Amino acid sequence: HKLVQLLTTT
Amino acid sequence: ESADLRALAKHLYDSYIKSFPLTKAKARAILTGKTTDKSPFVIYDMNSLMMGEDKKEVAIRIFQGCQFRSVEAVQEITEYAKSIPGFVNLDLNDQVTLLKYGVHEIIYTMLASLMNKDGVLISEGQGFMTREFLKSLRKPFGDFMEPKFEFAVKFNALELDDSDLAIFIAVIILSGDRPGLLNVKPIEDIQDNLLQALELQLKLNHPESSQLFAKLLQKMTDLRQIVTEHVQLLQVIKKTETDMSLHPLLQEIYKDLY
Ligand SMILES: CO[C@@H](Cc1ccc(OCCc2nc(-c3ccccc3)oc2C)c2ccsc12)C(=O)O
Repeated sequence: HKLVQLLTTT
Repeated sequence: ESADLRALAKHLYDSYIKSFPLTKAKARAILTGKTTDKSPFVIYDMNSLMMGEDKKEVAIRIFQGCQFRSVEAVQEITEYAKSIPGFVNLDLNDQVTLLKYGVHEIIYTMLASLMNKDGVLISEGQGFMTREFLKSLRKPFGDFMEPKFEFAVKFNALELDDSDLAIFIAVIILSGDRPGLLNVKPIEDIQDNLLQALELQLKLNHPESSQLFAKLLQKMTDLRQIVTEHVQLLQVIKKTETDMSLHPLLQEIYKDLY
């Protein structure tokens, strides 16, 4: 959830 | 080829410096007073603590301070993981899984960097909270700190520096045995290569340290027990402090963890 957004931010 | 392993080591170390503002080198410098204009405020009692706020009850306030520190750490560790070769090409769900299970192990690993037998640095190194003070905290919070110091003193005796830590951290993140991983093989393949870079790094950086590599691997397993002990203390708190709750990011990392 939050992990996903952190993992895909550039 | 060894040249490649040194380039991997170097890229990991550079990525580490970009992801973690406060390194172990800078922390030991502060702890030993070998830094320029800046000795940290020392928190050792209720009063000391209160003084710090400028520069609920005691135990709860320190607990949540550890939480904000932790949510910050997750973000730094996540950025570092995105710089490990091959990591971003893994199934996004396995990336989440690797992170969910690996993040606190790295937090404790790195937390040792800001600890000596007498206390731990807080808030980017502007403070130093004594070990004796943390031990005076009302149950069950006091036993949250001691086992971390116990691991840290022994971990630090191994004298790993930042360049060592960078590969060590990377090997931990890339564990193919995490629960619920969809594609084990490619994770183990990247880890095998990381392990070869770590072994070479430890041999070149600590040529006289007997069996350092094996000792380090053992610590990786020890970190798991540390987490286990921690989660069970958090279970207590969740159960006996029913009005308390963890920060959102931590709640998401902890749910359905093992
Ligand atoms: C609540 O535990 C956290 C992990 C964690 C994160 C950070 C942790 O401590 C080191 C830093 C530290 N910072 C503080 C602090 C206190 C007041 C205001 C701001 C900060 O206290 C400590 C011991 C520790 C120590 C034991 S556990 C832990 C978690 O479960 O995510």
